[PDB]
Amino acid sequence: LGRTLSRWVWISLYYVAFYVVMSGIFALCIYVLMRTIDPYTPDYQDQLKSPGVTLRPDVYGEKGLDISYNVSDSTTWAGLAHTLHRFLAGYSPAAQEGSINCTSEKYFFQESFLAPNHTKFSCKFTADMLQNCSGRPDPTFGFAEGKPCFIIKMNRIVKFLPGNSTAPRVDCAFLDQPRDGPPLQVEYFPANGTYSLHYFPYYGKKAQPHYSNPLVAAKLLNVPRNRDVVIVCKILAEHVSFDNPHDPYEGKVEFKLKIQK
Amino acid sequence: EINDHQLSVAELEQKYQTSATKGLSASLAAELLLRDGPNALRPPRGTPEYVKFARQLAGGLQCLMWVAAAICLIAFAIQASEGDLTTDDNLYLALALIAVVVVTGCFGYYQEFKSTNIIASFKNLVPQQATVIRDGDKFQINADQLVVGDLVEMKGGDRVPADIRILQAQGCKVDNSSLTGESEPQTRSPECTHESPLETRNIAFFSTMCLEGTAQGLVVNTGDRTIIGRIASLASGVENEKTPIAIEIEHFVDIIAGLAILFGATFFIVAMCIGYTFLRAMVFFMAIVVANVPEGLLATVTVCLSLTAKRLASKNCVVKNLEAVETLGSTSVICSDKTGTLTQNRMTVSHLWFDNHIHSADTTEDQSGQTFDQSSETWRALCRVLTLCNRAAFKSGQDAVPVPKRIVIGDASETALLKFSELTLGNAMGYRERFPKVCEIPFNSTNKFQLSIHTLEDPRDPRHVLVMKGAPERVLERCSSILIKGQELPLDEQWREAFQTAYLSLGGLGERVLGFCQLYLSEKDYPPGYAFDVEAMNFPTSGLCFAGLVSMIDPPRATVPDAVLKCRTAGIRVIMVTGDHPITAKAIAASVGIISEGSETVEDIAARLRVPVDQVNRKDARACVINGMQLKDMDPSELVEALRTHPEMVFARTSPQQKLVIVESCQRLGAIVAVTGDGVNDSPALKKADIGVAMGIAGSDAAKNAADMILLDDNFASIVTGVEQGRLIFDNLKKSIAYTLTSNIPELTPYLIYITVSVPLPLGCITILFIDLCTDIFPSVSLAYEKAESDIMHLRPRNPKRDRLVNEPLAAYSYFQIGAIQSFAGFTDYFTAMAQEGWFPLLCVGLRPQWENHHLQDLQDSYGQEWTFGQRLYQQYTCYTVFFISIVMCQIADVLIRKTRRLSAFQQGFFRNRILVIAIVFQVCIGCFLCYCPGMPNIFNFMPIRFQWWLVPMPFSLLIFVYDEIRKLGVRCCPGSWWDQELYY
Ligand SMILES: Cc1nc2c3c(ccn2c1C)[C@@H](O)[C@H](O)[C@H](c1ccccc1)N3
Ligand SMILES: *[C@@H]1O[C@H](CO)[C@@H](O)[C@H](O)[C@H]1NC(C)=O
Ligand SMILES: *[C@@H]1O[C@H](CO)[C@@H](O)[C@H](O)[C@H]1NC(C)=O
Ligand SMILES: *[C@@H]1O[C@H](CO)[C@@H](O)[C@H](O)[C@H]1NC(C)=O
Ligand SMILES: [Mg+2]
Ligand SMILES: [Rb+]
Ligand SMILES: [Rb+]
Ligand SMILES: [Rb+]
Ligand SMILES: [Rb+]
Repeated sequence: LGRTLSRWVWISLYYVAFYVVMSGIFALCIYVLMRTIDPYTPDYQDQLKSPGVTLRPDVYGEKGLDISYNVSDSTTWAGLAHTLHRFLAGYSPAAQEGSINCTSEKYFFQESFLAPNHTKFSCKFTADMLQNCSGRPDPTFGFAEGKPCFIIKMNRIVKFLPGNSTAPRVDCAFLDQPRDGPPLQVEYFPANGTYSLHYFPYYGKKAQPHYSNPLVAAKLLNVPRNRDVVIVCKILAEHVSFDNPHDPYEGKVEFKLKIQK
Repeated sequence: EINDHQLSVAELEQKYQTSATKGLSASLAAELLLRDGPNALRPPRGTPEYVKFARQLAGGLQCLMWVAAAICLIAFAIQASEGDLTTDDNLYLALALIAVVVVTGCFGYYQEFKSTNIIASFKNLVPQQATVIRDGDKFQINADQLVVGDLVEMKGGDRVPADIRILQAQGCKVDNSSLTGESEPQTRSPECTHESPLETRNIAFFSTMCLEGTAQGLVVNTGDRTIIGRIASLASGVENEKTPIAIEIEHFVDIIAGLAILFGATFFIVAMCIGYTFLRAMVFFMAIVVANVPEGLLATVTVCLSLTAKRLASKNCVVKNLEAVETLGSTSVICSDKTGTLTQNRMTVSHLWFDNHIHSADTTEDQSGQTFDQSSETWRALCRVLTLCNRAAFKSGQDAVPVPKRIVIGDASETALLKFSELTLGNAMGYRERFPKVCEIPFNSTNKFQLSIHTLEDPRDPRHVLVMKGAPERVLERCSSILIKGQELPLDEQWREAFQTAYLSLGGLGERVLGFCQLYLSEKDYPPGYAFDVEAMNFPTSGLCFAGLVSMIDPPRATVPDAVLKCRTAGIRVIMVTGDHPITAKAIAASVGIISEGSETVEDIAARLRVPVDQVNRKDARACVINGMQLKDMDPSELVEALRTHPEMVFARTSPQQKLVIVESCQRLGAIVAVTGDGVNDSPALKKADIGVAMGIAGSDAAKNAADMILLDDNFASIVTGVEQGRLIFDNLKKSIAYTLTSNIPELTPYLIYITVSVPLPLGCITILFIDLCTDIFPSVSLAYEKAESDIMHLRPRNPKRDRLVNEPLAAYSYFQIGAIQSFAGFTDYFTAMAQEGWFPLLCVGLRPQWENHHLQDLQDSYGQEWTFGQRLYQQYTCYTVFFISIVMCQIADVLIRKTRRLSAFQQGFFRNRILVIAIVFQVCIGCFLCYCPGMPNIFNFMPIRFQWWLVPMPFSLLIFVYDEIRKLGVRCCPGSWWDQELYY
């Protein structure tokens, strides 16, 4: 407004002073905040009540996962298979090297940090456990024979226990297909679909830098050809719930599949 | 109009095909009725109610709320090309904008309907009639049936039916107090006095009242062609100006709009630099310009203006527009009509002369003033001569209406005497019916006296009272003794001369002096049963005994003399605009206070100094009386110089249009003018004024329809309420708007940062809507229930060009200081709530792409935990619900700090404003219900929130209290230039 050039400087200095005063208050507030935060354990973790279930290959055209392909055209499933492979490039024998061979089936509870630089020990998972649904001996993960291999992973919540009685198991089945068409026949690798109970509790990336989630794979044998089907993969465990209507990805993953020959 | 009173009866009765003796024909009079229409003023021909609500939808704030809604809908197209999600937020925001404008308009329409109906609950729907001579027969018809050229008979107490030319008349006197301001009853004769029909005597006017006499005339004009009609229709041509509050709201919507354009342009340029596409950067520009718009400020302003109209209604003052509630506090000049508005327009007895003393009476209606000596022997005789010699009588069943307001059947002179006897004595008619009337001679020019011979109460006195009244010099030529101090002394040259010095003193004040004389008749010369005669006088028409003098005038109204004083002590300049002759104007200007005591005109200095008025320098005079004849000879420059040079002004013999010129000149010079009025002579100049006040009982329908304020009780004291309340709201709206304005930046900066740092969205639209249209209405409306921060009624009138409702200091403070603190509180609570649930501040930077991606159901946090879209959507809703409470808890401080602008809260009192504290409680209660009611997580975007984050912003709230208290003590303790120029709102 040019009321007075000389007075402009004094009120400009007042405004910069006000802002830096409140900025210092704000900076002190964020630093006292961060000093109140434990780095291995979430302070509240309110919304992480029950876990999410995620699927590979992940292809959403619209309105959810829609994986449609033609077995006689390599271009329709090469991307699917490559996403699987580049996903499992960190589930590689010599890339999971930072963890330890885990033979304790019931649990892996660790109260003290016993790894370099005050880190903890982590459990191991290589691609071998997915015996058929691996690059060995099929680099197509079952997609070239109309028996696709879909790999199911559970989301990690710090010090979350899914139930000690048995291990969480993925039952993948047809959704609203009670017709003369037969149930979805699935061969799961690891067998019986069990996520081993020694990959719980997760203690945080700072505590377990090399931790990698367990995986299960479903070889979908019975899937009919040239038919759009829908499949729901539900994880059955005590602390896992699949009835959430505001999170369709809670303890379950649903996908549309069309194998065209 | 000029060539209708100048004609001869021969030419008139050919013009209108009528006769001065036989009247119109039943046939032609029913033809002219269908040609010229009814003899009624034409009501406004247009009143569509849909175009009545449409006008309520239009305003400056409404225009901004309209253009911003259009911007929102255009955004819902730019964001529909590129298909986006949760986009229905724009639809809610725009619909809420339009909804606010609609419902506030509905409120305004309803509260104007209420006012109009109340103003019509006092109006007279009784048909006014006339006596018509048609085909030679006198019958009574409705005035709307009269046609041009009809023979009309007028009687005392009859409203004149049309615009009439007097063909014959016997002592006819009419009250042209609507057309002119002539308080003094005006005589109508069948002969041409002037040619301007306003000052000639052969013409009677449409809505004038025949005070006394009898007349017969020819209707020369009916309808909107009467003087009434053309003045009221000229009042249609003049166009009302914008109310001052409207201009200030428009300047406010200039400020917020310019700020919005600057903000949006800055961040549009910045967004293009960051790397956003032109289309999406422009959507964000639109978002900024909408964020500056206040959703609910129109609602709170309307509610405040309604709450200060309810008060004024309870003080018997009704406003038509809600905008009038402020307009009297910005007023600098008040223009007032002398008759009716300032006076009572009722001849009452003012003074008396008996026992060689000029007694003065109570001229008021409340009878507040002091009456006179009512114990002398002379007074009882005077109160008998004035009581008995009065052929007038009150109408029936008025024994509950106050004596002044009662309707009397009698002359202008006799009505005041009857009301005087009623107030001073009581039961005047019953007292008069204790002394029969043997003989009377009321109205003859040869005798010039009302004679009445009565018989005394007691039969102990067969003596006969002879009471007669008339012009004092017609009385004294017939009296021989004077009643003084319990004696009948003779009329020396001294007593005659003192009577003359009283007649010429009580008649120099502009009063109707009347003299009363009496005599007691013998029981022997005139035994009970004497047969009196008039042709051959057999009673004494001479040798009477003088009783006293009684003088009547048009008195000032009760509360006026103090009302103009309390107005003037507020810096308001009171000017008078009357059509009455100058002497009456000066008298009722000195009495009421427009002309200060000890102030003299240039014509008075020329009598003090006995100098020609030319040599008397004008600047040495602080008062002036300017006639219409010399206001028509005066150019604009002369008016401006004469107006400022003489501070106290009285305008005399003005016309409808000359008043309009005065108001126009004062407004052009930079004043907010207010016109107080009654009668059709003020309907022109009541429209152009910024506020037009009309007397609700004594005012004509034209001045009550072309007004903005109606005083139902005719209490001129309501004006001195309308200022102070009107002032308060200004100062109490400057506060309210300020508070609401602060909410823009603590709402904008989230979004401004949600794009600038790409943090997850802190605050959503469904929540800023709840902030603006639910939580911040009760506080701001409460801010108007506050009390004065000074002697508001002694402060000089606010300067239009310097002192404004919203100025740059106010908006700059409310945004950049206070709302910045609020934004910091929100950011602290945002980073805190996120870090407690797994998202550290550094990770929040740049996370919005993956936060809002519908395809990532395994996003990993700072602790390494993996979240789906729904889980972190609920957590985003938590950021919403904590920024919400951050703002509301940081504004519980705002309402308190803005309850005062100079004084501290301790001095005024924290809890002194009750509605403020009720609103604070309601704010927190609505917050708790919204967060912890089952289902609000998905009905709206509010969820149960931990009780640690309620208290993170409280330090900030106390910082607000501390900061405003220090910056308010800075102005009060040190009224220095620095703080007041830079840090005072
Ligand atoms: C002050 C503010 N405005 C918004 C806002 C959104 C979210 C948070 N917002 C905040 C905190 C979105 O729903 C939209 O971009 C919306 C919008 C879009 C275009 C034009 C006008 C408004 N504006
Ligand atoms: C499993 O444990 C064996 C020892 O039994 C050790 O070689 C290694 O940790 C794991 N096996 C392989 C092949 O790496
Ligand atoms: C899995 O692989 C083994 C050997 O590689 C084979 O015998 C078996 O049939 C395979 N299962 C399916 C379902 O193809
Ligand atoms: C699958 O691919 C082959 C060759 O690419 C094509 O001939 C065939 O029609 C495809 N199947 C369908 C159902 O279109
Ligand atoms: Mg009047
Ligand atoms: Rb970017
Ligand atoms: Rb806003
Ligand atoms: Rb008196
Ligand atoms: Rb007006």
